[PDB]
Amino acid sequence: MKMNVESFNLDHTKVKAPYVRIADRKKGVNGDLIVKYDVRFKQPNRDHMDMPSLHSLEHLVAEIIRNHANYVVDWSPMGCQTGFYLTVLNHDNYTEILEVLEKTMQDVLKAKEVPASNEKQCGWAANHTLEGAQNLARAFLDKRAEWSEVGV
Amino acid sequence: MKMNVESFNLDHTKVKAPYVRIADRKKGVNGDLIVKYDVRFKQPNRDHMDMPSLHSLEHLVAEIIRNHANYVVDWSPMGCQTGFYLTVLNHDNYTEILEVLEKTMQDVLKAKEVPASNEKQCGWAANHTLEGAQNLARAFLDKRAEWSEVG
Ligand code: MET
Ligand code: MET
Ligand SMILES: [Zn+2]
Ligand SMILES: [Zn+2]
Repeated sequence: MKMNVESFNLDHTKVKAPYVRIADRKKGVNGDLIVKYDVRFKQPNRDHMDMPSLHSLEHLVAEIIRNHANYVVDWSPMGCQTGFYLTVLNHDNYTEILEVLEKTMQDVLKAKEVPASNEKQCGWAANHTLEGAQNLARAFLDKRAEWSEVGV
Repeated sequence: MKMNVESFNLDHTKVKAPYVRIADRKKGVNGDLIVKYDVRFKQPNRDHMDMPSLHSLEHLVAEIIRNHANYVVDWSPMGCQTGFYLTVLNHDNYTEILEVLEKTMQDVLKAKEVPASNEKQCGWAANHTLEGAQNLARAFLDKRAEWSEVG
């Protein structure tokens, strides 16, 4: 059957994390294209990101990717804690997305702090960690070569 | 200082959960609209949702809401665990959003299982709870008359 939600149609047991998958392409009535990418850090049901590191990598990448790209719509963590969804508008070169992510992960490692990590600009300012975030980004980076190998 | 990220520009110490807030807008070069809504379940830095309940609510609303619309681009949980982001395409009607969210939450209470809570369709299948999700859905619903008052 075809599920209502795109990711419910992905066989999680066959993908090989880490990877960047074209999860969805929507073209608006006016022709504008919206593309969604499943950037998986951990292997489904085999591992996951602890919330403090996940939460910080969200602030860091959300803020930084937008320095390297003018077409980012959103960067949101998955509830399953194994990855993030990246949404872009009017951009459709898979390779350029990997380079943008690459440049972005590199700047995460050179970070000296986690952006807007206080009670004025965050709903849980306490739950943060730059080290964990950076640990996640380095690990993701170390397998850059495998990014386009989704596995299924 | 204005951050690249729009929610970083929201003064979290002046909002009052629960609430549904028009958080962002973007328009393609061809005219297509994208509106993102900040739907806050918990008071910032004063409370938060536990992951299993949040995870289950992600699944439930994500499937249930698209049974009621056909313009939903995405239903995503926030890293801070206090709310979700609702993204829509070519739909600019705040009132309808509240009603759809009202209908969605009601169906969530009639749900018998968290959909797709298995290892083939979920990245952490064991981390779920239907009841937990239904408890967040009931609370959110009880305070319905407040949804439009963000400040
Ligand atoms: C709280 S970090 C910002 C997350 C949001 N989904 C965005 O990319 O704008
Ligand atoms: C894991 S439920 C799917 C969530 C995703 N943000 C969507 O709206 O499709
Ligand atoms: Zn935050
Ligand atoms: Zn899941």
